[PDB]
Amino acid sequence: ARWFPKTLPCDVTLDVSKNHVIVDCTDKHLTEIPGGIPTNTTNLTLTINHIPDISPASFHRLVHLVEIDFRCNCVPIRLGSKSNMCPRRLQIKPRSFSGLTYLKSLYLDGNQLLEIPQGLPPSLQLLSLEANNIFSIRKEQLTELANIEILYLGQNCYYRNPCYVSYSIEKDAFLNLTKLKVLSLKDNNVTTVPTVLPSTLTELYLYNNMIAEIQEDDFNNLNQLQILDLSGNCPRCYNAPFPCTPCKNNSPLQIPVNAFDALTELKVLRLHSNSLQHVPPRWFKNINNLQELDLSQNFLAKEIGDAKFLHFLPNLIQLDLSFNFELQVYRASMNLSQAFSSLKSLKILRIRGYVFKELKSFQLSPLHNLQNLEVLDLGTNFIKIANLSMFKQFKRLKVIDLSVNKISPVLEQLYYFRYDKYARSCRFKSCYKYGQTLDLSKNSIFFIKSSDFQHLSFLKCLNLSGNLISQTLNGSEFQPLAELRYLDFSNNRLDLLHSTAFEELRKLEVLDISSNSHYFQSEGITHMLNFTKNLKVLQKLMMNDNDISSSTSRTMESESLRTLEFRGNHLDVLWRDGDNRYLQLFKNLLKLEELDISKNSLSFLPSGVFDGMPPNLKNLSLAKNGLKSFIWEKLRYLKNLETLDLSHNQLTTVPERLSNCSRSLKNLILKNNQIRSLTKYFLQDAFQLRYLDLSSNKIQMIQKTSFPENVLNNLKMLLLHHNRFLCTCDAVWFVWWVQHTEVTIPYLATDVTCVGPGAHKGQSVISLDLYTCEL
Amino acid sequence: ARWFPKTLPCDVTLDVSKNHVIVDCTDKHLTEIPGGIPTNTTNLTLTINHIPDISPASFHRLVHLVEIDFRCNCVPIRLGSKSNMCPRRLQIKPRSFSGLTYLKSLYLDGNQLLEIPQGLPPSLQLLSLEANNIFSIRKEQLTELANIEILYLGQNCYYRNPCYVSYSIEKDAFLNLTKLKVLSLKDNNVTTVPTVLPSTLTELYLYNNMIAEIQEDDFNNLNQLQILDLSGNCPRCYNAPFPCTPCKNNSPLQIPVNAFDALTELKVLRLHSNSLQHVPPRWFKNINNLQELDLSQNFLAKEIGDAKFLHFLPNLIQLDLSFNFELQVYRASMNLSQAFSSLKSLKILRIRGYVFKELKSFQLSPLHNLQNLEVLDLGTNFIKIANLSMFKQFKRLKVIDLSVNKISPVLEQLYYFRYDKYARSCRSCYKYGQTLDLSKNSIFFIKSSDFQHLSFLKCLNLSGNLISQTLNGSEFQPLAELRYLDFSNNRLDLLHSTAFEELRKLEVLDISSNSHYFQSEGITHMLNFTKNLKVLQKLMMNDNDISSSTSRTMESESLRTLEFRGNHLDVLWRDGDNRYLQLFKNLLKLEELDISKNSLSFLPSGVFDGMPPNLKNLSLAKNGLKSFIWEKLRYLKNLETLDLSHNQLTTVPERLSNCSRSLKNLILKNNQIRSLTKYFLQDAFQLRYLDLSSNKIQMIQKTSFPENVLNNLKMLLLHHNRFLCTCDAVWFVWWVQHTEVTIPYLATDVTCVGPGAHKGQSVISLDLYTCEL
RNA sequence: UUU
RNA sequence: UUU
Ligand SMILES: *[C@@H]1O[C@H](CO)[C@@H](O[C@@H]2O[C@H](CO)[C@@H](O)[C@H](O)[C@H]2NC(C)=O)[C@H](O)[C@H]1NC(C)=O
Ligand SMILES: *[C@@H]1O[C@H](CO)[C@@H](O[C@@H]2O[C@H](CO)[C@@H](O)[C@H](O)[C@H]2NC(C)=O)[C@H](O)[C@H]1NC(C)=O
Ligand SMILES: *[C@@H]1O[C@H](CO)[C@@H](O[C@@H]2O[C@H](CO)[C@@H](O)[C@H](O)[C@H]2NC(C)=O)[C@H](O)[C@H]1NC(C)=O
Ligand SMILES: *[C@@H]1O[C@H](CO)[C@@H](O[C@@H]2O[C@H](CO)[C@@H](O)[C@H](O)[C@H]2NC(C)=O)[C@H](O)[C@H]1NC(C)=O
Ligand SMILES: CCCCc1nc2c(N)nc3ccccc3c2n1Cc1ccc(CN)cc1
Ligand SMILES: CCCCc1nc2c(N)nc3ccccc3c2n1Cc1ccc(CN)cc1
Ligand SMILES: *[C@@H]1O[C@H](CO)[C@@H](O)[C@H](O)[C@H]1NC(C)=O
Ligand SMILES: *[C@@H]1O[C@H](CO)[C@@H](O)[C@H](O)[C@H]1NC(C)=O
Ligand SMILES: *[C@@H]1O[C@H](CO)[C@@H](O)[C@H](O)[C@H]1NC(C)=O
Ligand SMILES: *[C@@H]1O[C@H](CO)[C@@H](O)[C@H](O)[C@H]1NC(C)=O
Ligand SMILES: *[C@@H]1O[C@H](CO)[C@@H](O)[C@H](O)[C@H]1NC(C)=O
Ligand SMILES: *[C@@H]1O[C@H](CO)[C@@H](O)[C@H](O)[C@H]1NC(C)=O
Ligand SMILES: *[C@@H]1O[C@H](CO)[C@@H](O)[C@H](O)[C@H]1NC(C)=O
Ligand SMILES: *[C@@H]1O[C@H](CO)[C@@H](O)[C@H](O)[C@H]1NC(C)=O
Ligand SMILES: *[C@@H]1O[C@H](CO)[C@@H](O)[C@H](O)[C@H]1NC(C)=O
Ligand SMILES: *[C@@H]1O[C@H](CO)[C@@H](O)[C@H](O)[C@H]1NC(C)=O
Ligand SMILES: *[C@@H]1O[C@H](CO)[C@@H](O)[C@H](O)[C@H]1NC(C)=O
Repeated sequence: ARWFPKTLPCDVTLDVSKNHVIVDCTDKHLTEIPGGIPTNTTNLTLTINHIPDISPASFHRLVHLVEIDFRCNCVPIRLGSKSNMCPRRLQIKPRSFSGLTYLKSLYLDGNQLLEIPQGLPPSLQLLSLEANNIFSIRKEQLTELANIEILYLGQNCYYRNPCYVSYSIEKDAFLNLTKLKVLSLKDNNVTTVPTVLPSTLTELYLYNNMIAEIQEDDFNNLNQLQILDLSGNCPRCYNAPFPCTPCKNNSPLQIPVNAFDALTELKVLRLHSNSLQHVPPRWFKNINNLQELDLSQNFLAKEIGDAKFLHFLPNLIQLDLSFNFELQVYRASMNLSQAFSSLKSLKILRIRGYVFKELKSFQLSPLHNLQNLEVLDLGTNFIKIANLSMFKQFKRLKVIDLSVNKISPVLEQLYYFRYDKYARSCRFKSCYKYGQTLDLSKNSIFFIKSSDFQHLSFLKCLNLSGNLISQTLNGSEFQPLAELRYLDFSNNRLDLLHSTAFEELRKLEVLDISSNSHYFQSEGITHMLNFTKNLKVLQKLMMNDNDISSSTSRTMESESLRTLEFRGNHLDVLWRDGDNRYLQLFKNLLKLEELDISKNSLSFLPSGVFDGMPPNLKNLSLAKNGLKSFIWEKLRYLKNLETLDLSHNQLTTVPERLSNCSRSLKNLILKNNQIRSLTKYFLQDAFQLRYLDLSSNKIQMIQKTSFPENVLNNLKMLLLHHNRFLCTCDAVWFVWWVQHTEVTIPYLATDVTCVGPGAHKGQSVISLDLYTCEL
Repeated sequence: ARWFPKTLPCDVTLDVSKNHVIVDCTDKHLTEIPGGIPTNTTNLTLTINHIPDISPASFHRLVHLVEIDFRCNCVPIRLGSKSNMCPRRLQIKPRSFSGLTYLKSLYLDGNQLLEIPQGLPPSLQLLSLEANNIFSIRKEQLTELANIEILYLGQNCYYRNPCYVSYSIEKDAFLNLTKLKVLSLKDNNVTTVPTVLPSTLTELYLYNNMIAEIQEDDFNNLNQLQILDLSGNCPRCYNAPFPCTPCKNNSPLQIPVNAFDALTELKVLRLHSNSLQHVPPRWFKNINNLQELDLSQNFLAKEIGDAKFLHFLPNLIQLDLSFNFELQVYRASMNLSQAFSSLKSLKILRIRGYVFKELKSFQLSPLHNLQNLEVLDLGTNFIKIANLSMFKQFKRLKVIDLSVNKISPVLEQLYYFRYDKYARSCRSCYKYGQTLDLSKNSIFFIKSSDFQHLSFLKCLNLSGNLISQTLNGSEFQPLAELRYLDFSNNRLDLLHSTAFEELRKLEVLDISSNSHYFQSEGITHMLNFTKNLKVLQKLMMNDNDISSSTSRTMESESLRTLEFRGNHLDVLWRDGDNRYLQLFKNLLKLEELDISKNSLSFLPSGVFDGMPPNLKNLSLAKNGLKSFIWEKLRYLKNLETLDLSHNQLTTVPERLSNCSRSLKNLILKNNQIRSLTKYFLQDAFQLRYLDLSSNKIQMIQKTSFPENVLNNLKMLLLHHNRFLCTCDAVWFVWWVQHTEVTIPYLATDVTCVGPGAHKGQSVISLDLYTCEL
């Protein structure tokens, strides 16, 4: 169905709305630009390869190029692979880009360049040079960039990519870049704000540098600046997980009180880790539009209790004051200045790492009439004592986060302590939705009783993950929580002695009791797995990693439940050959459509398992079980089966006729097994099949009988990579069909390969010429 | 160095003291008895194969055979592999054993036999027929067994191997077995004690059957009986993890009060899971030598508060009353009858699953004057309250076990609830002194008074509690002699470098799986807490997710072993950050360092220079290591064991001798090595152990493997590679066939992958003469 | 393989 | 592959 097989090792896409032909050669172990890139190419990506040089030949025919992504073909030593270090910085020969009349975006990050590449066409709007070795900027090397709007020069001189000197920027080096909008000089060992900058700037990134002082006029002309980041100059180095050098004498970054006077358009101001001890109100007198203010990682503990500057910020949306605690101090309470009430627009308040023993209702009173407050983050504070009922005055909030505290009656794990949380990689460029959420995860709650939740009926999601609850819930513990839709109870020590546990949460839709294995690990203890009958609107139950190998009740019942995750348990033990008592454990989950019973050590399936399955099972995972055998005919019992996941097992054969096993099956995942061949008529008349993963097996040959083309043409996707294909003349049909087929087959260029015979070993099947079989 | 390669796929062993030549063919995927078993063979094992038949041809020349272990060549359907089911029962042809004049032991278990094999020689002392399909015993089928002493017939009729009828034993079927000592009829659907049995019996196993009544005759003549097991007749089925059928009318196994009168030599009596409600003293009036008594899994909760029968048991060493609780009852306290004080000889007391809210010292007073008491096991009792000081009155005990309770201010994982805890297969801090096991309880806070009056303790087990606390050295102050603290599976907060420093005698410290506070960014951790522990020998901090440390070094003058598995040294040693490259350098006496499973995909230079000077044993396993600068091994001048298993290395050093002149054990299994350097092991004379298994090696020439090195090796592992058995392989194949060196799995997995002709063929069996024409 |  |  194709007259010309595609052999280029890059994904090619056409977006003819925007007249884009996109050629993505990311990470193809290329040592040369591949030949035969389409002449109409507009966006070309060659990131993560080992192409040692660029020359006028590189893009000779590619005159329609709009974007070139040529990053990380020689990344600096400490930043790159220690198994394939780059031997020499990329070589860019003269003329290499001058002919690209339409070039608008050029990425040359991560190539060990020593200088700003010259000869760039005047069409260029974006130039990216992060993670090179360019640490002296001269006006003359920037003349060629007259039309530039976006310029990235960071990560060229810092601990992971050292240049061993101060960064150097000539006076007015950027002044004649009259269109420059975005200037990034982060992570560069800069010692002063370079001046004068063009008044067109909207975004300026100077963070993680060696700037000790702002001159009063450094930002004088930037009346268009919208984002200003000066973080990490005079860092707060306590507990930094990167080499960190503070300013002398615990000095803060010094900022004159009038330094921001011209920035009338400023929306974002980041002063993270600048060792600030005061926030003078004078700073914000001519900025009335500020929306986001990051003041995390300073020494503003006392200032939080005063904080006159908040009065000048009626429009502020986000305020971050996290990690301002004074060293070695465990305050008794949280002193929030009354000035907080002046933050009429405030949506998000974050004060992690204030460090205080006891939170009491009045202490939040400055916040009671902030009408737009949606998120209040008091995590990592070592709070020991908290009357949860105080949040009855915060029913309007979307998320109350008390995660990681010591209480006892979404940002990344590494966030406040990252070096550069906005760093770009070489590759590219949750229950909140249910309503009001009270996150008490990773605290020290060992016992709960119903009064702990008095006045919180409004809650829709409660997160108790990772506490120390080691209790036999009987339905009395959660009684105020009349609207709760989601309880995360994972990583506790639930003792399911009573089948009435959780029954008071009459509106519960999702229950996570995963990783509550403790009491399931000791023999002879009663466990009531039929606690589900009482939850009349429960949709989804997660019981992963509970090590369940025994159950006092023999069936689980639900009229509502649609999804059960039962991964990481011991159904091999409950279904021990000879023991029939648990073969209908899920049969009475009458509405169940999704069942994950992966990772249950099921090396075989006892007969009666499939008969025991509830009648509407659609999506069944048996992955990661060490299944050594499988009676495909037993799928006939599963009359609604659409998705069968058998990946990461030990199967050696597929059914003789998959259609004779299941008339409903649409998605068959067989990846990571031991299959060495397909049955003669494997997919004959399997009209419902849409998705088939045979990758990571040991298949040597595939004949046309196994793969009838009326079936192949219905497949959305057919995965065949990482097998042991034998490219002899017996493979002529398969090699021809792979080369000419419309069916989507991932990794044809990278991982659909001959293992032999010798002559063809390691060769891609897509590129195989078998004319010697037709002489 | 040997003139005739061994080709037999069995380990052959000589014990010339006992004139035994031992031939072990266990699990070699054999479908026939291999040819060429040494003719002098005495012990021959063929367990776990698929030999379909035995015939006179089987052991024709092997007339010196004393033992034949021919088990599990046709396991019953539900007991065996469901991926390789046995299609037809083992076929034993006539004569097959009559000529084995010296045969003393015959194991034919797990072969689906329907009848007792006949024609067995008169020399036979031991016959084993477990897990077959023989469920009717007839006196005439037992004549041939006149000299038999040990006879195993169990597991021929039970839930995993059903026979669908009652077991059948004819009257006096065993009476003429005049030397028979051991009789096992367990797990057999037996309905009555077979009678009459020979008085020569020492051991009788009738457990897990359908025996509802003991007749008073039943044990009348067995005055040499030493062990009697009647457990699992009328089982207590509550929470049984197997199909369990109780006797009707909630009846117990009924035993007349004089049933044991003749058992004067009885040392062991097992009545586990017989649904007993009373233990009549009269049972034990003529047995005063009973040592071991198991009464677990009955309904003896109230009887424990009475227990007159104990007065008749002055010689008893072990007493088990575990899991006798009444269903749905949570007693307030433990009512131990004073009769326990009459158990003068008792060393081991076990009372799990009594189930009571609060333990107070008074309840243990009946035990105060049992001078030999060594073990008191009160685990799985859901105790909420216990003043630990009550055990000041028990300093004599070796182990006090409160494991799995709800306290708050080694037997198998499955033991009391196993079907047959003694079934045959086909194929810890106690030593430190007095141990208090509080593992798997609900302790969330500790303070020094919790251990008042317990200074005598040598090992404290707090594993798996809920301790989420910033220890400063004040918490364990009474425990002045403690040598072993297990603190694993808690939530330790290492804020203070003075944690544990009060345990002045601590030699072993496990703080593994205390990851909680290590997973949250920006929290202070003092990994230098070791400086204060002056006699600490072994420190375990596995699986803590450690990726940050406020202190830059760990200091110890005593520590010899550090386990640091399952952490993030990859973060601490991020390229560019030099701060933690001497984290372990000042552990000056450290000999063993486990830093496997630390995501070390590379090692920053300086890691090796940072190692303490006396490092002997280093594990870098399971790190995803893609590269390794072998030359930096020169810094490790005392290195004896290097574990690099389960990584992604593709090469070995050009000269291992130029990398380490001390290295003795190099473990490289499960990597990506596809060839060896030209002179790999040249002059590596001290090397004793080399594991290259599970790699992709195609060829090995003699330059890489000089014979002056290879023959000094205790063991050399090469299995599961990609050997290409062409004429270029002639040296390697010849040497593998003729070497004295131990190479495991030569019979099963030292294989040619090609060329085609020789694909799948073992190199040990390889003929390469066409290379010498 | 810019974190 | 007798648990
Ligand atoms: C192809 O290249 C063009 C230009 O480099 C990309 O267009 C930019 O897309 C971003 C996405 O937010 C816009 O903000 C810019 O304004 C666009 N710039 C120009 C000059 O058009 C386009 O996204 C690229 N497409 C692909 C698929 O790579
Ligand atoms: C940032 O610049 C400083 C100086 O401005 C560099 O510091 C010098 O480094 C050399 C070589 O390491 C030393 O011999 C000098 O003593 C240092 N001078 C000072 C004043 O500290 C520093 O190396 C640069 N940082 C990076 C990452 O390149
Ligand atoms: C070889 O076979 C003999 C007999 O089958 C084994 O000897 C028995 O070992 C037990 C162990 O205590 C003794 O109680 C028996 O009395 C021995 N039988 C005798 C002496 O006839 C011997 O252990 C076997 N050895 C091996 C390695 O299989
Ligand atoms: C133990 O023996 C009993 C008989 O006492 C067997 O039970 C019989 O089983 C068949 C088939 O299942 C039934 O038709 C009979 O009615 C049963 N008889 C009785 C009295 O219940 C039982 O199967 C045997 N157990 C094993 C494991 O073989
Ligand atoms: C050996 C114990 C098997 C039965 C059992 N299972 C549990 C369990 N999972 N949690 C408990 C928690 C507290 C007290 C008793 C039990 C208990 N118990 C004992 C018990 C169960 C039920 C009752 C009646 N409330 C009293 C006592
Ligand atoms: C963002 C906090 C980093 C420093 C830190 N680390 C810890 C820690 N591991 N545990 C604590 C436990 C209680 C109170 C404070 C801390 C604490 N703290 C704060 C703190 C530490 C020590 C002291 C003096 N006891 C007061 C306050
Ligand atoms: C809070 O701190 C401020 C300044 O640090 C102080 O003026 C104020 O009185 C304090 N208030 C309370 C309630 O502690
Ligand atoms: C918590 O505060 C509520 C009022 O919001 C009150 O009803 C309750 O008594 C308080 N509980 C405790 C333990 O102080
Ligand atoms: C609850 O918190 C844990 C840990 O903080 C987090 O992993 C989990 O995703 C949260 N649960 C929900 C439902 O968002
Ligand atoms: C459930 O637990 C609560 C608190 O322990 C108790 O008041 C109640 O009696 C228990 N039993 C029930 C609700 O049946
Ligand atoms: C749960 O099931 C078991 C028997 O299968 C029984 O012990 C218990 O009464 C049942 N309880 C409920 C609420 O279904
Ligand atoms: C099937 O279930 C898995 C989760 O177990 C999910 O990731 C997958 O998308 C599901 N597919 C369909 C078609 O429901
Ligand atoms: C399988 O095929 C046979 C013969 O074609 C047919 O009789 C039988 O009904 C089929 N079974 C199913 C479930 O399609
Ligand atoms: C402490 O108890 C745990 C769990 O009960 C056990 O695994 C561990 O081996 C014990 N510690 C020692 C040192 O024996
Ligand atoms: C250690 O901490 C405990 C915990 O409360 C405290 O009672 C004690 O004063 C502290 N001791 C020292 C020596 O710091
Ligand atoms: C551990 O190191 C810190 C410095 O990081 C120091 O303050 C503390 O005193 C040290 N403690 C010991 C016992 O060495
Ligand atoms: C080396 O250490 C491992 C544990 O990390 C141990 O199991 C092994 O026996 C040690 N070998 C020697 C010779 O000390």
